[PDB]
Amino acid sequence: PLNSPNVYDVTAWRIKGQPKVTAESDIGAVINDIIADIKKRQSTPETRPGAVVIIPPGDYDLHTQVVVDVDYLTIAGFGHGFFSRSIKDNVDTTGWLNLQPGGSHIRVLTPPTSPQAFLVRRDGSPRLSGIVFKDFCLDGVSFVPDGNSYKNGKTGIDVASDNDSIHITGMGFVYLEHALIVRGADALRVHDNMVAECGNCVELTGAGQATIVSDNLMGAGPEGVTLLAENHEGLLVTGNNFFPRGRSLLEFTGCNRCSVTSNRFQGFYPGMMRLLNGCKENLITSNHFRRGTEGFPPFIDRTNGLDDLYGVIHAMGDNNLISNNLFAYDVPPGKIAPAGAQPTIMLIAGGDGNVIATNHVISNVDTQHVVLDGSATRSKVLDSGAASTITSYSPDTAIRPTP
Amino acid sequence: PLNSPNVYDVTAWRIKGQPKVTAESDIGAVINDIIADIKKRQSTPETRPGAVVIIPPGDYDLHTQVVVDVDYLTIAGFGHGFFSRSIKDNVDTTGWLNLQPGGSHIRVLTPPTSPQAFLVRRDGSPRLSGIVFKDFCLDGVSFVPDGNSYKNGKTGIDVASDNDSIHITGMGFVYLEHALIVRGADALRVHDNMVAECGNCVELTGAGQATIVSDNLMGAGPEGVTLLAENHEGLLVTGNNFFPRGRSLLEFTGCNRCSVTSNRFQGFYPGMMRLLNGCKENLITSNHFRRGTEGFPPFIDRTNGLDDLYGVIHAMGDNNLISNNLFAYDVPPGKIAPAGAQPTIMLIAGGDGNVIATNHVISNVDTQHVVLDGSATRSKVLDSGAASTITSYSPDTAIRPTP
Amino acid sequence: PLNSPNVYDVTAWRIKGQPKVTAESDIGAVINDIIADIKKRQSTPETRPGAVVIIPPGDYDLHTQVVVDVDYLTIAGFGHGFFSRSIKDNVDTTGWLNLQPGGSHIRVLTPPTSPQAFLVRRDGSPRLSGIVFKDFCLDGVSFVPDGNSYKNGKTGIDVASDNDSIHITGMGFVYLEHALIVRGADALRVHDNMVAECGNCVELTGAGQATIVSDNLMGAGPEGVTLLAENHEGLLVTGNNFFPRGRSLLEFTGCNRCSVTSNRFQGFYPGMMRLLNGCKENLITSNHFRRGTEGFPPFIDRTNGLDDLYGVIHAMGDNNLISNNLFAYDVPPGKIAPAGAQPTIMLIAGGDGNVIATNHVISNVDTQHVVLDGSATRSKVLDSGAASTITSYSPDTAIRPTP
Ligand SMILES: OC[C@H]1O[C@@](CO)(OC[C@@]2(O[C@H]3O[C@H](CO)[C@@H](O)[C@H](O)[C@H]3O)O[C@H](CO)[C@@H](O)[C@@H]2O)[C@@H](O)[C@@H]1O
Ligand SMILES: OC[C@H]1O[C@@](CO)(OC[C@@]2(O[C@H]3O[C@H](CO)[C@@H](O)[C@H](O)[C@H]3O)O[C@H](CO)[C@@H](O)[C@@H]2O)[C@@H](O)[C@@H]1O
Ligand SMILES: OC[C@H]1O[C@@](CO)(OC[C@@]2(O[C@H]3O[C@H](CO)[C@@H](O)[C@H](O)[C@H]3O)O[C@H](CO)[C@@H](O)[C@@H]2O)[C@@H](O)[C@@H]1O
Ligand SMILES: OC[C@H]1O[C@@](CO)(OC[C@@]2(O[C@H]3O[C@H](CO)[C@@H](O)[C@H](O)[C@H]3O)O[C@H](CO)[C@@H](O)[C@@H]2O)[C@@H](O)[C@@H]1O
Ligand SMILES: OC[C@H]1O[C@@](CO)(OC[C@@]2(O[C@H]3O[C@H](CO)[C@@H](O)[C@H](O)[C@H]3O)O[C@H](CO)[C@@H](O)[C@@H]2O)[C@@H](O)[C@@H]1O
Ligand SMILES: OC[C@H]1O[C@@](CO)(OC[C@@]2(O[C@H]3O[C@H](CO)[C@@H](O)[C@H](O)[C@H]3O)O[C@H](CO)[C@@H](O)[C@@H]2O)[C@@H](O)[C@@H]1O
Repeated sequence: PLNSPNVYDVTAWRIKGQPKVTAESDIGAVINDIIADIKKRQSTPETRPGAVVIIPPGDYDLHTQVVVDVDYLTIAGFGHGFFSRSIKDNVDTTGWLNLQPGGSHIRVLTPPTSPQAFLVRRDGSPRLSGIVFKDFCLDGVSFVPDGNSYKNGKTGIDVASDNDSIHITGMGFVYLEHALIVRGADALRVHDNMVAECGNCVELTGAGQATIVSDNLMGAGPEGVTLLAENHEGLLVTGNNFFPRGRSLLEFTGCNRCSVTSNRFQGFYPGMMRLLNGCKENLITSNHFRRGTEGFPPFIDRTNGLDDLYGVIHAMGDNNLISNNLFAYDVPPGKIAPAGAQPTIMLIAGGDGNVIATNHVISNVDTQHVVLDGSATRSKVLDSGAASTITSYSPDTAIRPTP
Repeated sequence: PLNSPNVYDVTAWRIKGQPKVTAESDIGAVINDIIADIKKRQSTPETRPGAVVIIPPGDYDLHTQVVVDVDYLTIAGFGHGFFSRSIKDNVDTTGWLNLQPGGSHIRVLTPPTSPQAFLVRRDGSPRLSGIVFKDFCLDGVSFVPDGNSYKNGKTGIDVASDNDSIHITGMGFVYLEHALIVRGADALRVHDNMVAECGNCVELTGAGQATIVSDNLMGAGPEGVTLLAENHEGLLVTGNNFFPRGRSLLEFTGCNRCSVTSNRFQGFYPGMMRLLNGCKENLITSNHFRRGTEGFPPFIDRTNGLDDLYGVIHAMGDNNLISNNLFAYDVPPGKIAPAGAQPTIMLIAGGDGNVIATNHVISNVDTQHVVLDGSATRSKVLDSGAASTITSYSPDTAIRPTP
Repeated sequence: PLNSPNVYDVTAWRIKGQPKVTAESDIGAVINDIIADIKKRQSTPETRPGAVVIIPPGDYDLHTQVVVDVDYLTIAGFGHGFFSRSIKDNVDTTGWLNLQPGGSHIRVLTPPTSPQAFLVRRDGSPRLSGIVFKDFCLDGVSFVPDGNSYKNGKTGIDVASDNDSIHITGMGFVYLEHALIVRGADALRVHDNMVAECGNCVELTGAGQATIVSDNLMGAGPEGVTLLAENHEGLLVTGNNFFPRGRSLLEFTGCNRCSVTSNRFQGFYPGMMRLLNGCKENLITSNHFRRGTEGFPPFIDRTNGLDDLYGVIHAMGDNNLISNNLFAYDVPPGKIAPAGAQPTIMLIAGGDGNVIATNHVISNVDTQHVVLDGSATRSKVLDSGAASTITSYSPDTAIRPTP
């Protein structure tokens, strides 16, 4: 294609010993064979610059899990190819000119025992560095037992060992139980992706440092997470548009000195944002929160099992700044739980020195803008509602009502 | 070029029976012929993954409107090719080594009766999905009758039917009366583009959901819009650098539960930001606003027809949070209208529950930081100026002066 | 490769008369010859659309400085190839599967007479427009005399003449004394790059207009800047993750009406943010600041030579809004200078009308959240700590303590 052996076209690559295998029949086998070719040529610790695998637009079945265990591998298509399988699956498609995702289109047809389309993992040192996934579509094809389960055991990309400077951009993920998982992420960027109609969208697991999640469109399923981070330090979440219907839109557990800023959140259940298990010294600011109710008939009775006293934001930990957010709550009174309760917008479940400053709430019913658990200490609530919209069971919260 | 029939090089493609029609002579006609080839091969609703059209760097005339009516079409160049035709048209260009835009350079030379270079439109179902425009230049060549009119009747890209997951990134738009129009946008991303010296930059018309406009440079013309949204919900506008000389920099009509955060706004006219016709429950926070006067001599006398009492922000609607913004106003008294007027920074023209909080205003003359119309109800003004800079004609406004 | 003479593959280009020079032996010489070919063919101000130079993944030595003096030149690889040379240089690498950066890997071996790998410079007119650097690695190979100096007199990209609409995206910079320099930057976008283990990361010098620095991962050296801007107007710095160990993370000199919003800052020294020499009317908001101490043994005793009274933010200028930020200070008392001092979080070193509002500080020791110099005039401090945490040496500071 170019005059470098480090540039591969999946539609031009022949597997020696399996001449009839195509990118169309099993792109997984083609890419595994390409990776082996790279390893045979790049044979010393000073001769491993990596390579690019090009996926032209087309429909490709992946039956064999790809194991990515080389630094500086780029897998690149020409299009994210997103299509709403959810709407397709639940309406009359008579006369429809298209019935499936496209672009650089990988249909994920992995076996139950190696279900991740791409497994990014290396035993040995150093950390896998500078791997790039961009501009292609990962499509789980169907949910089981029906299209509305958000279950199929499939993952798009699973990074399973400690990693540095991975870049995921311009991707499409659809109808995967898990779109993207990154364990032990350092200096990761999940940037300008379409991640929707997946059980779970982006799971940043184990721990991490110096990560950016920015400019993504994300929508998960009622039993799954949209964005999850575990034990992240210095995670920055900005410019994302999170829409239904994950159990949560942003879920942090043991995350400290992180920032969630300049995002839009739309959710159909309580607990759209969760700072769990002691999240300390985080900035939660300049975000738009919309709590509404399900309007797509196939999901109207679905629930994440939480009631309206849980909070739009549910925070457990110390010294978070929750400031300059707008909350627009509109849930029919017959769909609030428990019956006749005032919904809670921000729940401080516990922790020391949390500050809630300059937040505007609109609700269709009487709501507590802020409830602070009795266990909360040295809390500040500034200009986040009149006295009658703030409930402190904690005896030492300083409250300045909105004048 | 690659071993896929879904990869087209506009410079390699020949129209059978029309050998003199090339990318150079009419790239419009070439791309229409490419799209006819896609439809010929991709002939069922399960065999339409789409294609990529590659535009090498070069100068290409477009005489024939391109009709994009296939999902997952990527039109991709190698460069946005932006050049200030405005400065070129108004100074001595003796010894200049370049006089026009470049990169993947499409010169829009459309007839008055099909004036849009790209018309993205499908009568039928489903919605056009996953179309990508990236890394090329759309150049309308000249404004008439001279370069300073911002008039030529040309559009760069017009999405005229309901769409899902379209991606516009790394583009250059110059000297078009309309750069980009997207009607009925769902999950649209307008990201990291150069949209400047156009009459209008980005018009998101009719309605839309779950859209992101991020990381763009935009400058329009005195009769046109920079960013317009009509009846959008959950529009996120973040990380953009809006400069002159649009009639406005951000104009919403009937937009609800949208967010404008972490942007730079510089304008030379009143009404830089307009929330019009009942915009409700929007977040306007962490933005920098600069109101100056025209410095470029050719435009010194140009105006958008509004006076300095219209507002830097003009808001008509309910329950908006306008907080944590800086306004730098510097207009010579000789250029203020009406003469001797105290300029208004934020005008609440009407509506219920609007909150103005923690805003810093610098002005070269005495200004009212906030003016609230007599019709405004349950308004809050906090820490947005001394008492002498806040004017409420509404009797129920709660005002805390800056200490 | 494509049917355009404006598309160049560095691995396929032969220098006439120098048949032994490959992209591997001296990519600098190959790219200079490509640029000579462009100038041969593109010889009038209406025939200069530019070109793309494609760098396949691989290891390339650059001995010869590239002079970029054409508009709309795109230099594009397929990967940023980042690798921590710093960790490699300071631990036992026995059994390591990789020992250097990769992707589209340019090893910068420039002589001291021409030390910048890419010099972007045109004497003549007009300003260089629309140049794109993307998706390749600039690697200075080693620091002098050892890995921990952050000195080698090498620069990755130096834009030395006035420029418009330059785009730097998806790059990797490692082990350069200066990664990226852009002088007289107009409508520049430094977007989604890895700029790390460089003495200095991004230097925006001389002056500039309408620039965006967004979505970058940056970490510099203790004698150098991470982001520097000189005399910038309307610079937007958003969505960046700045980590150690620059002397500073953000350093402005004479920058006015700029916005630093929605970033993450981690530093190991005082003066993480410096608004020097009359920075006025700047928005510093919705940022997370973490002041810690060095944990990486080779640097434990390295300092930027500043004491803890310098400030996490050091501000010399008028009418800045420093608002809605979180500061997490944790420095062992034995590492605070001078001994027994209260660290300063925000120092107003001088200037008129600065506003400090809605900032949350956590420290391990007694700290002054805000100190205002004797020279500070008409300062305002709101809800940024108790009265005992605010020091005004100035007699005219209006102070509202956190309730
Ligand atoms: O994860 C970020 C980054 O840290 C490195 C070391 O610099 O890895 C540390 C590691 O562990 C941490 O997390 C585990 C589980 O919470 C905890 O037990 C340990 O004390 C922490 O240091 O992070 C991953 C993810 O859990 C682990 O595999 C690893 O031990 C680096 O390798 C990594 O990129
Ligand atoms: O709600 C988001 C969630 O639902 C999915 C379908 O399973 O998408 C629906 C959608 O929005 C609409 O919801 C209904 C269904 O058509 C409609 O009446 C309403 O007007 C829409 O807002 O979500 C996006 C916008 O957020 C639309 O493109 C789409 O119609 C699923 O994709 C998503 O995760
Ligand atoms: O206001 C931006 C608007 O003007 C255009 C030209 O039509 O930009 C011109 C530009 O520079 C010129 O004008 C400035 C003063 O406004 C003057 O200092 C300079 O000498 C002129 O060349 O204006 C900004 C402001 O400095 C510059 O970025 C730009 O070069 C147009 O592109 C834009 O929409
Ligand atoms: O840099 C922004 C933009 O401005 C232009 C003119 O529109 O260049 C002006 C220029 O000078 C300015 O900065 C110098 C030094 O601070 C100052 O003396 C002068 O008064 C300013 O106008 O900016 C560069 C960088 O310093 C100079 O080379 C140039 O004279 C435009 O060319 C440039 O893109
Ligand atoms: O502090 C950032 C600075 O240090 C460099 C190496 O010179 O990177 C280190 C690194 O992180 C850590 O510091 C220690 C040593 O590894 C570790 O204990 C701690 O957990 C990390 O913070 O920086 C990034 C993230 O900040 C990690 O991937 C990396 O290990 C250098 O790259 C950087 O400029
Ligand atoms: O600029 C801060 C930097 O300067 C040092 C001295 O090297 O601190 C001096 C200090 O105080 C003096 O500053 C002002 C006069 O401008 C006045 O408040 C005081 O009386 C002076 O003696 O500067 C700040 C106030 O601006 C004080 O906290 C500090 O003591 C150095 O320690 C510091 O890093």
